[PDB]
Amino acid sequence: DNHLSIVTLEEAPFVIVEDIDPLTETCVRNTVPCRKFVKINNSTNEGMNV
Amino acid sequence: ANLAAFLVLDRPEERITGINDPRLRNPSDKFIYATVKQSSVDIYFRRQVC
Repeated sequence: DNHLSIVTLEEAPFVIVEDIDPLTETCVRNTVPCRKFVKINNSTNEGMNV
Repeated sequence: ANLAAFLVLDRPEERITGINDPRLRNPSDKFIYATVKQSSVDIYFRRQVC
């Protein structure tokens, strides 16, 4: 049991997760990656793991 | 007394002593400052999470 899933909400000044820079790199240095579901339509529940 | 108080508060602003100045740490509409675009300055500021 190594991959311990962590749930996090972005509502307080303790998580400033933003988008990534499209410069052929993952993101800024010394930062761990995460993921979030994105809703396309109010009816469809399909969400890509960006 | 009011004239003396106005004279002793007549100082417009105090010159910034560096990056540790509290005025810069909390930018507002009364004191606006920014870089150009992507100067070695913007790259350095990107890695500064603080």
